[PDB]
Amino acid sequence: LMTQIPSLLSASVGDRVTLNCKASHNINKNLEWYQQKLGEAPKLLIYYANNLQTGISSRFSGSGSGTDYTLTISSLQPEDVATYYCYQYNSGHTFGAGTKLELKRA
Amino acid sequence: SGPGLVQPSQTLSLTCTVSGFSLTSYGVSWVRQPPGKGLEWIGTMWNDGDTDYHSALRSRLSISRDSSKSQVLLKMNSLQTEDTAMYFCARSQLPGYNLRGWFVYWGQGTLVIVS
Repeated sequence: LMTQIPSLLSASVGDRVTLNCKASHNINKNLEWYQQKLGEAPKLLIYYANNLQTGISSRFSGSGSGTDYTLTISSLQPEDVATYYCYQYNSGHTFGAGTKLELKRA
Repeated sequence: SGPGLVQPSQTLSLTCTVSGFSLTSYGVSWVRQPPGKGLEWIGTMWNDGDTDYHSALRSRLSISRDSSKSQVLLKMNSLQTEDTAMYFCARSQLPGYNLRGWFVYWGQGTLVIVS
C-alpha cells in the first residue's frame, strides 16, 4: 500500500518542493507520480521510478529506494498547482492519499 | 459512459471507448475518485488477461472487454453507498522490464451516484 506526506504544501513560485511516499513492502523501483490539475483527470509525470514522460518538463524528477520515493519540483511554476498522487505497482497497484500543492501568493 | 444515480443494491454497466490504439495490444483498468478526492483501484487485468480486484468490490464488480469493438466494461452489482465516485479507465504500460503497473489515463470520467 502507500502513505503520502505531506497532505498540504504551500509553496512560493520559484520554490522547490518535495513529496514523498512510503510503502509496506519492497517495491524495487516500480512507482509513478500523477498530477490531477483541478477540474481534470489525472496525468502522468514520472513512471518506473524516475522517468519523465514525453511532454513533462524537467523541473519534475523522481527518486527513491526500498520503500521511500520522492517527487521533486525544482522551480515551481503556476501551472503546477493541483493534487499529486504516487502510484505504486511493484507489489499490487495502489495510490497514495494525495498532496495538494497550493501557490503562495501576495 | 453508463453512469448516473443509483439506489443502493442496484446494478450498472459502465463502458469505455478506446481509439487510436487497440485493446488487442493494450490493457485497460478501472480507477475511481470519490467526492473527497481519494483515488481507488477498482479492477485490473494482466498481460495474460487475468483479472484482479480488491476486496472492496470483489464478488460485485466484473471487468471485461471486447478486443474487437474496442470496449472496456465495468459491471457493478449490489451497489453500495461507498461506490459513489467518478469512474475512469486507463491503459497500463511498463517499459522497464517488469509488470505493466501504471494506469495511464485517457478517460474523462463518468459520475456514478448511489443514494
